[PDB]
Amino acid sequence: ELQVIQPDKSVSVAAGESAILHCTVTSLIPVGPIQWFRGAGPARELIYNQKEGHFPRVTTVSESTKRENMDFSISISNITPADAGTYYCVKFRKGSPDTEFKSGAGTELSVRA
Amino acid sequence: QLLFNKTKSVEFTFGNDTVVIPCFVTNMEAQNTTEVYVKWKFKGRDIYTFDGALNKSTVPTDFSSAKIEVSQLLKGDASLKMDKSDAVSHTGNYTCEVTELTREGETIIELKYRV
Ligand SMILES: *[C@@H]1O[C@H](CO)[C@@H](O)[C@H](O)[C@H]1NC(C)=O
Ligand SMILES: *[C@@H]1O[C@H](CO)[C@@H](O)[C@H](O)[C@H]1NC(C)=O
Ligand SMILES: *[C@@H]1O[C@H](CO)[C@@H](O)[C@H](O)[C@H]1NC(C)=O
Repeated sequence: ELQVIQPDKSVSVAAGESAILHCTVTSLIPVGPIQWFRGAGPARELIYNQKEGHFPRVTTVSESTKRENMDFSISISNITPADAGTYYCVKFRKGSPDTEFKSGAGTELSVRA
Repeated sequence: QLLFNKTKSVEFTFGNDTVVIPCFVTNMEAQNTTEVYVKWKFKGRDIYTFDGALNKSTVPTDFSSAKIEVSQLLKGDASLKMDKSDAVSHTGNYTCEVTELTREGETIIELKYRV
């Protein structure tokens, strides 16, 4: 049974710096993508997925173009106080449309001075 | 991501009995098709899907001729074929989305009717 694991329950960054949010999966099946969101409800802001792109501030920390890769950590650049919140790494399964299969437990991000 | 060898647009005439919309992934590593999923999208709908795990193709009744050649899929060829009557009545931009296990990617091709 797949596990989506965010090792950091909390991240603390200075404003103007990058923030790294960690996520790893224990399996690459079932078939479907990992995406990052801020928030968990229907108002959640899509933060990252692998499709190019429209994510000028968010970037993959690993070699996610490789089949073997089970890490889906990301770096968010030029952190501002508006970026503070709870970020989730979520696994989907393919369909018309795709469905949410499993979520990480959350990483609370805070911006310090 | 899955990465693509991209074509901006393809053109066809009435002489084309079957129209092909190209889609070529350059870093496919799958050893079994059960690992792959393909979606072709047109004006906000999936006009063809291939679920590898179930080995099931699905098209709507107005794209009834639409298909891919599954034997070419593991080479990264996800090109869509359809007949001219389905093609002429559905010109515009198509989105090819390919997934292999957890890696994904998409690309867009404009299907054009030209004289
Ligand atoms: C239609 O036929 C022409 C010439 O044979 C070919 O170059 C073109 O790619 C075909 N178009 C499509 C969409 O398959
Ligand atoms: C998949 O489906 C086709 C029919 O679309 C069938 O002929 C084939 O035997 C099936 N199984 C596999 C493993 O390809
Ligand atoms: C398809 O996309 C291209 C991108 O340049 C655009 O110019 C064209 O008008 C689009 N076609 C339709 C039918 O929306």
